[PDB]
Amino acid sequence: SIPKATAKRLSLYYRIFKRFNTDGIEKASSKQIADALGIDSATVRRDFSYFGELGRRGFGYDVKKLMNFFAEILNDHSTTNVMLVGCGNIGRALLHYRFHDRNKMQISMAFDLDSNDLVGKTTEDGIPVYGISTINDHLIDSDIETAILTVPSTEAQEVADILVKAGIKGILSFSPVHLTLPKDIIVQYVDLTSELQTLLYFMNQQR
Amino acid sequence: SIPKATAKRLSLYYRIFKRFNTDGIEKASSKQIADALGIDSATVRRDFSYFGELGRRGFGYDVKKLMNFFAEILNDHSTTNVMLVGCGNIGRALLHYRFHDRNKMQISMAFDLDSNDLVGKTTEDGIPVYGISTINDHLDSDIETAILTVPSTEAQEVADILVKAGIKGILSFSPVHLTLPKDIIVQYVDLTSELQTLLYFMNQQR
Ligand SMILES: NC(=O)c1ccc[n+]([C@@H]2O[C@H](COP(=O)([O-])OP(=O)(O)OC[C@H]3O[C@@H](n4cnc5c(N)ncnc54)[C@H](O)[C@@H]3O)[C@@H](O)[C@H]2O)c1
Ligand SMILES: NC(=O)c1ccc[n+]([C@@H]2O[C@H](COP(=O)([O-])OP(=O)(O)OC[C@H]3O[C@@H](n4cnc5c(N)ncnc54)[C@H](O)[C@@H]3O)[C@@H](O)[C@H]2O)c1
Ligand SMILES: [Cl-]
Ligand SMILES: [Mg+2]
Ligand SMILES: [Mg+2]
Ligand SMILES: [Mg+2]
Ligand SMILES: [Mg+2]
Ligand SMILES: [Mg+2]
Ligand SMILES: [Mg+2]
Ligand SMILES: [Mg+2]
Repeated sequence: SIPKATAKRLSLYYRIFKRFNTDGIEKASSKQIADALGIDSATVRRDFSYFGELGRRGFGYDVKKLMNFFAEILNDHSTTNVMLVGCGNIGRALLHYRFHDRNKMQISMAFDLDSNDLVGKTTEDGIPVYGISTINDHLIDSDIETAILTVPSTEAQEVADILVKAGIKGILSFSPVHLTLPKDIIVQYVDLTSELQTLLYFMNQQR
Repeated sequence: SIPKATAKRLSLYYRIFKRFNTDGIEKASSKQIADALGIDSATVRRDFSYFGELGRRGFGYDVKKLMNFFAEILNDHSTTNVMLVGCGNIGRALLHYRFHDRNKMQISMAFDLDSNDLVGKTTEDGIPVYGISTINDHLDSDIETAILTVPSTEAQEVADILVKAGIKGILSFSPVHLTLPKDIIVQYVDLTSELQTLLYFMNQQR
């Protein structure tokens, strides 16, 4: 029963509640949460109504309890292994990123063109790089159902389609291209132009 | 007044409307927009009630007129020049990104440690790299926005340096909460939280 726009804030509330927990805060008000997130307290309260919590009275939401609620809903106690497709400027950078404090989110497999110089190599942390033509062979017995897509924009749709045929069910795409994929496939876009336009909008509201 | 959570979608609506316009769609429904964005029609309808005559009906939204609305509210007809601070794995990647079709959003200079090999040089697309100690010298400038891609351990210190030099907004990639003055805006790119969102949605499809 959580609305989709509220669900897109789960992971942000999780981050903030872990911080508040680490800071020894027992009860967090809607205004403190809003301020941390850069939204309005009214949106916070409505959102939290879907998490079982009223926010109109009392001293705040129970930090430990909610933190644990977010952890459970985001499946933060189990591991998700993802593949990275396109090991160029941004893809190579992402191989260096620590996605999770407890390694519950990891890149476990990467792909590039069969002829790319990285193909055949393995990272310091044991992520092999394969050719894209081998993807179906590698995904046969695999636990990976999630891909990060960092190919050139001109190639994103074609590679996305390859991924879905291979069994990928969700894609975190960095290309600024709308992907047309089947309805049961989730695509999450990282759009840094849209992030900067947001930022600038808020900067202009402060002036 | 547009609520802050609605304002965080302006840029997303702008992308969608530019696509619909390019595709020759004259009128869009709340459901078509919601499906594009991956949210609920009801959220779209409420948001658009804050966009004036153009969104009051809750249906048949005029694509060209709303695209123009979003371009105006986002100041998409003028140029924003930004600086990048930290030319490492992700910083160097970003210097290769084309942020805007019409170059209205651009990285115009970058910074690293004074001792970094890239300092004194120019990137592929001819962006100059300077040492962080010289930031206040470089900032007579039109730049009031930074992208922050230093190590996580250095993010707060470098953020403080930016704010002292005159930066008013920071797009941060470090998974570190920054404590800065109220009048400084920080937008956090948090790839962990993006992937958690994606997996939540994937689990809802099963
Ligand atoms: N550069 C950035 O930091 C940044 C930021 C945001 C978005 N983006 C977007 O991310 C995408 C990639 O950008 P980039 O600058 O890293 O591109 P890039 O050109 O450096 O790298 C793309 C990689 O994908 C590989 N590739 C090409 N076809 C492939 C295929 N069929 N299968 C597997 N791999 C294939 C290439 O060999 C290359 O290694 C682009 O759409 C870009 O717009 C980049
Ligand atoms: N690797 C990724 O793709 C990725 C993705 C998401 C988030 N992040 C985050 O982005 C940040 C940077 O990651 P990275 O792997 O690119 O780090 P990195 O160590 O490769 O790069 C950091 C750069 O910052 C420079 N630097 C250090 N102190 C500085 C200072 N005082 N002033 C100016 N420059 C300074 C360094 O010389 C170096 O070039 C980290 O917080 C990381 O968690 C990285
Ligand atoms: Cl949203
Ligand atoms: Mg909302
Ligand atoms: Mg997780
Ligand atoms: Mg090849
Ligand atoms: Mg979505
Ligand atoms: Mg590009
Ligand atoms: Mg653009
Ligand atoms: Mg189910």
